[PDB]
Amino acid sequence: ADYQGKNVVIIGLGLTGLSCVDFFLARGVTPRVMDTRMTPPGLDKLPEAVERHTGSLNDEWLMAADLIVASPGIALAHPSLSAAADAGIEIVGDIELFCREAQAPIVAITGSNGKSTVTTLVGEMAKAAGVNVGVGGNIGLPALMLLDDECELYVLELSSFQLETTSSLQAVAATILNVTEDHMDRYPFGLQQYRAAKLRIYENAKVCVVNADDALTMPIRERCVSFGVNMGDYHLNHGETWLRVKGEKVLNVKEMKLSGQHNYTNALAALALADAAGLPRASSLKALTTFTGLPHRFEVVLEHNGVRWINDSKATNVGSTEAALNGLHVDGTLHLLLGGDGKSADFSPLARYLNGDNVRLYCFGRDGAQLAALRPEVAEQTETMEQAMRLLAPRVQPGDMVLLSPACASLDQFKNFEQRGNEFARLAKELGSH
Ligand SMILES: N#Cc1ccc(COc2ccc3cc(S(=O)(=O)N[C@H](CCC(=O)O)C(=O)O)ccc3c2)c(F)c1
Repeated sequence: ADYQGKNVVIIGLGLTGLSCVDFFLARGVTPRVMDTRMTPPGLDKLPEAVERHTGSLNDEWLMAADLIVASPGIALAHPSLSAAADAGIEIVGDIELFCREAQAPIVAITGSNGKSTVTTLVGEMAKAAGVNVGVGGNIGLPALMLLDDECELYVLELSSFQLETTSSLQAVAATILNVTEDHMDRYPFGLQQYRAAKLRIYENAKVCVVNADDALTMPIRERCVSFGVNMGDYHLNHGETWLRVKGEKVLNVKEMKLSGQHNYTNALAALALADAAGLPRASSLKALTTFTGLPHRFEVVLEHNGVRWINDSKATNVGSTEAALNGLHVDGTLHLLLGGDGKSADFSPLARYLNGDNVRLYCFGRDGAQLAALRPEVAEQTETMEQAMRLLAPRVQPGDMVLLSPACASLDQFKNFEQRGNEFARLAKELGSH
């Protein structure tokens, strides 16, 4: 692609928007930037020569554009964007721009749960092979900050929103890890529309990797490689669990630092991707044994006085909290923090994990009331996570677990789930010691 001379408008600042701004400038193009927020993140970092419009979308700017670059945070269904599309104005996102420039194979990963873990795992596999890899996308660095002629492989986490605006990805290996209800605030045609967005990832992919246990990850119409628990090209053989490929044992999971069936299927998906990308097995399997987990993803931030305080702030949907609760061992009482922006999710599937005598709920943020409703008898509701932590802290006994696994976005009260996890860890440290 060639952008010289074009009228380019970027919709949405934050970090993604900023990376787009730099992309265009380096290429001799001064874009304009708009954001529906009066004061968006990154504004103070915007180059002074860049024209900006905040507090709404500017239709004069949109309808004048040769190219619109939409942040994943704005819906293509927004009436102004819909209008520009109707006019035949080209709309892309940061990932589209990256793909048109990228000169190394791309491993592309999406899914409702596990995508950041799998993305990071594949990155560590490439690093163990001595491959110069750039890892990011919807996790870590925005994709455009990774772009480098010296890069030998790219491993990108791609959200459903990023995928909606991308058409030029031809991944060496692509996966949808799973599809569970999420982002319903952005998909008014429901779960299948959300699935359709993720299914785009397989288009022109050299190898597709599907979850044998989730039919929604499969292309609607060679086959795909698959992973799964009891079935799959990559599967588990099971007081001991092994990773297997076509019936052959490849790793006893006692060698991994991650635990739980969820993380073992993540290991399988990552190995399938690594394999398809042509990475050596030895180094891929080595990476599985060294990887410690991501911050905010079922992270023990404090284990003190017989109490484990776990930061699972990255659980921003129901399937993610289910993953934390399913098979969870707690010696005494589970003090479970739920809340924030539920994105119109149905929280009911959580109820079956919440029976019996040793569960307490502390529900906060926008949808705290809806979460308390799961089992009002063991539930407290507060406005903030800090209030819930101060409420629960005195009730904590040796043997208890305090788990932030909110099943919601943090965006009603926090900058992002990382700020939420960091605040929880701060409070855990204060409240979990005498
Ligand atoms: N123009 C314009 C914009 C752009 C962005 C925003 C607000 O930013 C948002 C909203 C929602 C949203 C959702 C996502 S996401 O769906 O990919 N990830 C969130 C992460 C939530 C969290 O960090 O807690 C999720 O999974 O719910 C990423 C960025 C996001 C940015 C505007 F107002 C106006």
